Amino acid sequence: LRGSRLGAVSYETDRNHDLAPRQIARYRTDNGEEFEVPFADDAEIPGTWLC
Amino acid sequence: VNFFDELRIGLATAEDIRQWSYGEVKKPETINYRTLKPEKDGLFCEKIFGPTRDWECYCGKYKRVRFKGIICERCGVEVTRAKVRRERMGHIELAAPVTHIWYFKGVPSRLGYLLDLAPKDLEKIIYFAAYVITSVD
Amino acid sequence: TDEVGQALREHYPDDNPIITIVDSGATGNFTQTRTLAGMKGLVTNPKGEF
Amino acid sequence: SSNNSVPGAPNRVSFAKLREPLEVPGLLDVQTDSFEWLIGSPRWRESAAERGDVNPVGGLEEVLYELSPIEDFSGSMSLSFSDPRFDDVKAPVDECKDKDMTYAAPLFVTAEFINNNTGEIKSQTVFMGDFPMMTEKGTFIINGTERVVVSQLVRSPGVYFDETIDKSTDKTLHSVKVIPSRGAWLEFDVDKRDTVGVRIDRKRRQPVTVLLKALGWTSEQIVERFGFSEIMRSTLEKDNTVGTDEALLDIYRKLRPGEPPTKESAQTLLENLFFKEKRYDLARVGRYKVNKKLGLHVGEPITSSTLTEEDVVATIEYLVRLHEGQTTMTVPGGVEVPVETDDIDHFGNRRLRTVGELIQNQIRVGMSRMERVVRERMTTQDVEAITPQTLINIRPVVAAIKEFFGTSQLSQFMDQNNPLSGLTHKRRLSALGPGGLSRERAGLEVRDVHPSHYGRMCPIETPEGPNIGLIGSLSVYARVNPFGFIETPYRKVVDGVVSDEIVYLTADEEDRHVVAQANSPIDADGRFVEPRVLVRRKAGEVEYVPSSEVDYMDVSPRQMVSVATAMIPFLEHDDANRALMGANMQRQAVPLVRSEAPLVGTGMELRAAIDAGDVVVAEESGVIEEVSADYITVMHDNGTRRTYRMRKFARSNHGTCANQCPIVDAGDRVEAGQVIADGPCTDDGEMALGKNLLVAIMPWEGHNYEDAIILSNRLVEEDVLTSIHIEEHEIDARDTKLGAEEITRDIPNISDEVLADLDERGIVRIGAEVRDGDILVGKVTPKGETELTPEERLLRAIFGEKAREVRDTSLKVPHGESGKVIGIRVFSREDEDELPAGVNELVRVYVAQKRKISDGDKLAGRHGNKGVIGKILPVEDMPFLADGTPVDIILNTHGVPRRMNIGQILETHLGWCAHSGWKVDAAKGVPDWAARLPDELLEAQPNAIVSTPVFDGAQEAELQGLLSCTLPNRDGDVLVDADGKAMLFDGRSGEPFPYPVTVGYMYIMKLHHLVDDKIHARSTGPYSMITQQPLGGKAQFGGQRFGEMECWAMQAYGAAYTLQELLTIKSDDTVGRVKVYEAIVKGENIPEPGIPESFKVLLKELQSLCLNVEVLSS
Amino acid sequence: PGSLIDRAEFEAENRRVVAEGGEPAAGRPVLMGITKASLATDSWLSAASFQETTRVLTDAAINCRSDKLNGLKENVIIGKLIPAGTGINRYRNIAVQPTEEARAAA
Amino acid sequence: KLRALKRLKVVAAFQQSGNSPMGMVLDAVPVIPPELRPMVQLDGGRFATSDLNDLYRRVINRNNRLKRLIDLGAPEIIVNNEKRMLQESVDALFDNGRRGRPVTGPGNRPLKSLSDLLKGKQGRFRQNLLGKRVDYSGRSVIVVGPQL
Amino acid sequence: ALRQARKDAELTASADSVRAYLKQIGKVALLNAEEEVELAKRI
Ligand SMILES: [Zn+2]
Repeated sequence: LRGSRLGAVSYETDRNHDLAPRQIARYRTDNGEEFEVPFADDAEIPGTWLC
Repeated sequence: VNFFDELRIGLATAEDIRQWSYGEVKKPETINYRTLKPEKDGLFCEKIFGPTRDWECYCGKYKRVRFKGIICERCGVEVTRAKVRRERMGHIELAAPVTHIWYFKGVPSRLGYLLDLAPKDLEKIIYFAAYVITSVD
Repeated sequence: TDEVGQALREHYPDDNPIITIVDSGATGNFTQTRTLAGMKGLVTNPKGEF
Repeated sequence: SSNNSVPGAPNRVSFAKLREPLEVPGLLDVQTDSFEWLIGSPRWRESAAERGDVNPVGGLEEVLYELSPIEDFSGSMSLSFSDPRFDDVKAPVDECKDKDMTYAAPLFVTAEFINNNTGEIKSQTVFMGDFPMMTEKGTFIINGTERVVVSQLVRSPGVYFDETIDKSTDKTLHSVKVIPSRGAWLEFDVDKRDTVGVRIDRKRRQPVTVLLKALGWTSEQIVERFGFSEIMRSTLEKDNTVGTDEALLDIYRKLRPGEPPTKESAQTLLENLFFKEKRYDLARVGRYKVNKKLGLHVGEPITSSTLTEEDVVATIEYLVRLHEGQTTMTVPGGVEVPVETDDIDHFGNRRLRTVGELIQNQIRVGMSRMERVVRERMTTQDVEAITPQTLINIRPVVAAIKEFFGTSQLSQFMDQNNPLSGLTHKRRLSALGPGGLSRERAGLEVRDVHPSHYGRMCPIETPEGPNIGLIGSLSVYARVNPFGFIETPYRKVVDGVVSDEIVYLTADEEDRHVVAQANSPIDADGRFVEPRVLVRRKAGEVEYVPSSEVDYMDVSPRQMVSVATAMIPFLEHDDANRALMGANMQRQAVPLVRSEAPLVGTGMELRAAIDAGDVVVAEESGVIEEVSADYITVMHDNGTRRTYRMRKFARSNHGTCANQCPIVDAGDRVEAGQVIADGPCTDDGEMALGKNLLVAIMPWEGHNYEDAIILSNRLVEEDVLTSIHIEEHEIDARDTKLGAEEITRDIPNISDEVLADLDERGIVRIGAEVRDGDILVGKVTPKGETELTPEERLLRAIFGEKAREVRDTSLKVPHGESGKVIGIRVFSREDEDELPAGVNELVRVYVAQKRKISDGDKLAGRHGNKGVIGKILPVEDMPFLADGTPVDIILNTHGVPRRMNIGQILETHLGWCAHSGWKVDAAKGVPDWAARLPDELLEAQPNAIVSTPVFDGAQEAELQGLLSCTLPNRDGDVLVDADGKAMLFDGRSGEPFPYPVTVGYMYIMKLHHLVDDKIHARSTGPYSMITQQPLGGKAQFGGQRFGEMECWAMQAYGAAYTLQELLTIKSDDTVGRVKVYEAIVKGENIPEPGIPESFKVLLKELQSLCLNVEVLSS
Repeated sequence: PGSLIDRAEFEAENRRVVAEGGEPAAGRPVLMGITKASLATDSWLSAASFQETTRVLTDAAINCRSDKLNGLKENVIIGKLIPAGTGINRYRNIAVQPTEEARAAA
Repeated sequence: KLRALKRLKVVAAFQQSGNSPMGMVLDAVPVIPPELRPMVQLDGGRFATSDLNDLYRRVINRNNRLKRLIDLGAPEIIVNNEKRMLQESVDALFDNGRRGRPVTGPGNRPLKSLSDLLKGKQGRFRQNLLGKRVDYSGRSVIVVGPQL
Repeated sequence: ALRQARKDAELTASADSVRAYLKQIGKVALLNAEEEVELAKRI
């Protein structure tokens, strides 16, 4: 009786000494809620976002 | 990190519940029947709950640890480890208010004592069998 | 039952291995020896009576 | 003497002083007769014609007749059934067992659709489905496996008047529970006051008068029926309601809460619940019980399975007279009955749903579902276009049958460790299951032995675990009443001459009459000798009646006892606890490679083997044409010849061997009913579960300390105790999303060293010995595309090896296992074999090992002694006799007196007497002890088999006399003196032991609790699914539960860090376990524990229940 | 009135309340069973893990009762070191250095 | 008196601390993380739900249906029945076997709600938290070692 | 009397809630074709 979560665990080692630079965007709903999303730097920013 | 010293149980509020969650599940689907991948805005959605695999987004845009802590602009799942699927919670925004069962049915009823109402009658209220007056002028 | 057990107790020698085991304190009370030789005694009802 | 039946018997001399009027019945009749009653087999037809000819009717006929006819609500059409009929089985037994197909036969039913308004009959022969068929041995075969339907003890429907006391009032409160089958109860109780409660369907009581007026009794008729009854007239005054419909409306309100009452609805609903049979049916047994208890009908046949007003009013008046303290009672139109309370556990009230009754009930519920479907579609479908082919849906019936035989607590897996366990799994009564009480609902009072068990259910043999009393077995001579009760034979004695007219009584007639004892002095004429006689009365009392009122007599001793317990010699000397243990562990012996018959035994060693089924029996007399190790061709007296096929090295249901080798020669003449080939645990016809070993009873060097047993290496050298265990491994090549897997030799990275044993297309070669972790079935699956770690890419390119996109999941033989490979059974889709959906190729490999005896395996005799083997000594350091013969095992003495099982001593002494052989020198008459010995027992040969029946065996004086003269072995040397002891020589030191030691020949088995099945270890292995705890159960690697009590024990020591370890970094610290393994491998210090993955799951669940369980840091 | 409170807390409250205007609360010793004594404890984790988990959990949630994590059970549930035996600060914080004479010897 | 004592035990509980009693009624229902209610692919291409997915599916179905009913314009009877079923679904989610009948599944087996995972002898609170299967362990049958 | 028992049964708990829904729908009767025409014209 084996089982799996339909996922894969990568045996990679953390590399916090350098990551790709990440920009941060601020999205806002209609009712005055603020949300911060650390989007990718070399990526497009979708003005309409599901927060 | 340890340094555990106290645990404070307490009645959670709606503002706490929708502050715990990372998304709003709004579709009664779990997995696509043919490709065996979780559905969007479902009970297993990667955007809401985290990636199934390790450091991979849903459309596979970002597949390395160099891309971490960020959210793929298209598919919307934030690229991290896969243990977050054991910790990140969701929430359902109910369209009508509901009452908790522990504070109504468990004897002695707590709604009954708080409001000075009989449970034999409180059941008639909350299961839509009898009216109540919330204000008389 | 009492008097059968007493007669059995006064009949045995000291080097008898059953009574040697019992009197040594190693294991077993004398009632098991009384049930082995002599009289089983009074046996209980399923309800608890005799 | 001897057996004098079952030709081909071993000449086994018997110590039986008394006679055996009735031979033991067909042991497996409780299964076969019940099933052929269900079918309606002609043998059952003629037996029923012999014993009640008036209604010869099978169970399928009963369910069909109670079903027929089926009408719509309009009443303009009907559907009926008749004549159940079977074809032959579609496949034989062995092919069914090999190819995993259930052993069944089609059921053909004649259905008739009748229309009322225009008038037609639509008669067909509708295929009702495959019906599983019981084999010759009393077992069903489902999906290749063998299953046994265990007979169930239930509480019979009827009327049961019971009393309680009220400590607040000190009054006798009487009540009745008229419990039907699948109906609604009604209880008439007398409460604290002098009123009578008539609670109907569990809801808030009733005075009688409401129900009496509901049926249509006015107050004058209630006075006329109940005049003397003070409580009834008091309740008539207390009625506070006049008018029959005035009572009916109150009943409707109490029984239909939330329903607008109408006069017609209340008039019809009371009749619906109790008189309209579609929602109320107390069965044939219930009807018989009620009309016998109340004496309503005497010679009338059983019909109208519902209640009647006469029965209800008779019940009420019986209750009121039983509270009045009456002794007997006459109902008008019926013979009077005694007024008494009823025992909940007396066998007159505790019936036995056998296999036929259970399968009939399952068929009844399937037919009910099918009937709902058919009467739904009678209306919606157009008239003058339909036929029973279009109306009948057989899917729910076959679904119900399949759901009964598979996944039900009573369709149990057939337990074959030895043939005796196969015999005793059948003939077993179980009080738990669907329709019966569960173990948590089980009280203490149901688990006792009521005095009505004598001759109907053995009080010894019950499982020792949490099932004691809930599971027992039928007696040897027991037979089943057609109404589900347990009859018992008795010898009728008239005016003091013991006749031979054997009559069968259930428990009720055992109450009415009076019963004597078989071990009584019959004076060769049926006449008793002493007037003052041992006798049983109704309530279990034992007295001394004169030898004139005895009307019934026991058929024989050992009638109270079961089959397995009847095979214990000197049982009457054993205590009931150790006798229970001996009976429960006599069924756990394993089939050895030699299977030598016991020296001392009973008369049930022969008849528990020819009936168990695992001994091939010559069907009809003739001469042997030819023999082999595979088949026996017999030549019948009239032309025909028959080939009996053997079953060589077939795996049992618990991994043991099931060899069958012949015991006949090429010129021998056989008779019908003769043993022609021994079985797994059979020797020349009779059972042999163990070996005869030379036994001493001394405590030797502390190795036989506290039930431990030492053995000689002699049992290892000559394979005395050595079993052949056959294990079955299976693997299927199914389908998958990425493609299809293949059973091939193209496996990913493994050296070609381990591919030597595999044949050209996967699976191993037959006979290649395997060790733990070897490859059995080369099977590889696709994996897809996963990006590799960079260092894996570099290391692959360094040696040039490719990605090898497929992933190996081969059938590796699990850890802690070795042995040869007997047979390989491979299915395929290419041969068009029956495989489940999405499966391409199945293959099973049978790996067998010759498990010898070792230190740790469990050994046991026949009297509840048991022990793990402490030490296998060499042959030289073992206490040997004066002739140099070493003893084989050495038990302990301190376990004998305190367990009250000295039968093992007696079986020891007689064993030696049976080995050396005796000769009573009757030169001047016969000695005093041997006066009542049977003939040809005054002398015996060495190794001569003997037998002591259970409750009439060797007397102690006769044992002394036999032990006195025990003629010498080869020289003039009487090794064992009159006391039964011998002068042993210490094989280790050399000096003789200062005191003589008991020696003898004891028969000892090898239990199925071997070490190799129990030894278990895990450093790291698989992990659980939702929680991240280690798995368990030894099927995987698995770990031991460090439970709550061990947590308390470690807290009490003050052991803090060890507890922290055992609860954090060995079970749940998901990031910490890899750290502890790394720190151990690299030689560093064990990392500090973190928070477990159990507390975090608890935290997330608590947050899921809208409880803000936040941690404040400090 | 009718509520059951620890004797030490009762005495401490009386010492606090004799000042700022003196009035004594009247108390009577009670002998209670082991079930009710165990369930009426100060920590909600242990009582909830013992028996009647639903009611203990819900009334603890109402009371907002903060556990202090100082028994031998709530310290086992969360996996940190228990406050008994080798877990208490008297033995858990021992500084071990080689002795001066043998440190000089080395 | 006694009724006043019992009530005050709840009323004063809400007065002493900072809990508003508004949390007794519920507006947003949290959802447990997926890995605590996993959907696994067993060997054989099968699937095993964790029995909470069905209760959550019922709750989401009834909430979405209520949303559509209210947005469309629906009568008082249908909307009130839908609200009552939303209440019953949430009740079944938090604690099965309390109100009405236990919400059953296939084979007429009662479902396991969130309470039935905290409660019980086999629930987390009692064991699987106090007693656990452990690594670096084994077991075996035992014999006497009189020379040790 | 009988109508009093009818009114008493009219106010029950009915914990099933399908029976509660059925007793709720029992309030409103059926309609025939002409009133269907009238309702259709009105809507
Ligand atoms: Zn993406």
